[PDB]
Amino acid sequence: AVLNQPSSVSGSLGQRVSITCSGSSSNVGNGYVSWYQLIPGSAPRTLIYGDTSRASGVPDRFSGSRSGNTATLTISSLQAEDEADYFCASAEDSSSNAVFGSGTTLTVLGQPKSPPSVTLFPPSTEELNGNKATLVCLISDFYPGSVTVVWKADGSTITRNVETTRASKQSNSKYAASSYLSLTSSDWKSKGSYSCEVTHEGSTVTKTVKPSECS
Amino acid sequence: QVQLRESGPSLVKPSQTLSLTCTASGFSLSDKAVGWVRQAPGKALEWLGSIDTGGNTGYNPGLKSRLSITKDNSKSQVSLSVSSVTTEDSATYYCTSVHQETKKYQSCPDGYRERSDCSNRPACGTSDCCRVSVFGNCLTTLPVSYSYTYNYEWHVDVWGQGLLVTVSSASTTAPKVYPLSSCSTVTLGCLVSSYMPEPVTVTWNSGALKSGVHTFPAVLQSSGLYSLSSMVTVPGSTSGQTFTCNVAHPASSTKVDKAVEPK
Ligand SMILES: [K+]
Repeated sequence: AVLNQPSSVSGSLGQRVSITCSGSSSNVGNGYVSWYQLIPGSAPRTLIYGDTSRASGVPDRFSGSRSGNTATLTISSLQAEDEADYFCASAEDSSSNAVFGSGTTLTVLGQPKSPPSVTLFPPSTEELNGNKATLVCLISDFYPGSVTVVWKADGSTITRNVETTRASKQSNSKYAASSYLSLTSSDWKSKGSYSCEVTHEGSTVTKTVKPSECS
Repeated sequence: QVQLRESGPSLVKPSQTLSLTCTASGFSLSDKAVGWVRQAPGKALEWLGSIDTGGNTGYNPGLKSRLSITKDNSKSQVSLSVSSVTTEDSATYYCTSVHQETKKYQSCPDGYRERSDCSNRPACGTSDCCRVSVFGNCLTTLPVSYSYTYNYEWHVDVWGQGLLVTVSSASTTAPKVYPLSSCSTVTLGCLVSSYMPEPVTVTWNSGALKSGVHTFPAVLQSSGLYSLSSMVTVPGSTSGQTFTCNVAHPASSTKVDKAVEPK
């Protein structure tokens, strides 16, 4: 089984936020639900066990409850550092068999919007000596955490040999991504300019490099 | 608390067996089990299985046929094996210390009454639960046995730090490291190109330069190899200085300190 959680939940700072976890009599209805907090780059952290008991080090603003086949994790006063994924869990049919919830992403509202900074690096001489050319488009300090990237050369859109990462949270709570255009040294030299156009919340920031004018 | 440390290959080929080990050190009379949980990128946490002091194992029913969990007391180690892996088995694998308890209950179902609560004997032979009449007294006929119910308790008490395992046909490959320079503030970078498996480490100036450094998560290219970049912004005042990007890729025994210069 998989426990039913809402995919997402949002709240503003200081608010009360709740995340439900609905299952069957054979899992949640068994009366020993646990909850885990997952933040990227960290191991999971146990928050609640046995429906209602807080694990060690867990702030009082976290509490759990259960009503029949639905458990609830409540944060009574939402804080910035509560942004995370939350998973419920329960034993099923056996104490050594655990089923998890589908997980809930909790967004804390009110983070200021921020446009991306973009740096576009041309291929290095050393790489070109190897007959390869990678153009590196580095995108940082944006929020919310989604961009779309378009590559161009002499006004034509490029799709082949482009790979773009997902957006990942930086230490300052804004987001970063990068996009790579992998060309041969010959292809690199064969265009007048290449551009990385990064669109974010309707606004586009463009950087350009010109082979004939690059060192 | 119990100390958990995962070990094993970070890279395995499809159809091979993934073998991991955990050393679990702590109170020798601990009644926690040691279990394995994984999370594949973009997916939920997933239970694999556990083993306890008594040697009792339990598994995710859906995965059981592919899993084997054993222990070796002499090495303080619990082992996990996942057979015939595919890329679906790429995940962070966590060793965990697990609470596991079972509580069993017996009750008499509705319309019946525990025989000891009846008055006259023999209330309904020697059966567990006598039938209750409309008037609300015990009847001798058609008694039932107890309904038995079990309440299962599971939770993770301690999480290991996890081990990322990638299942790929790509072989271990050392990166090529290239200096990046643009065409009052200068921005320098290093490209760590085409390596396998993760991770690599990048510092600047042998660790001395930390401020203004941004190292980006890796991209996976169609070749099946990773690339990542790091960049640093420094005051144009310091342009006369020498800058280096220190790259290490332990998997391929690669260690490079790359000089990076404005063009
Ligand atoms: K023990």
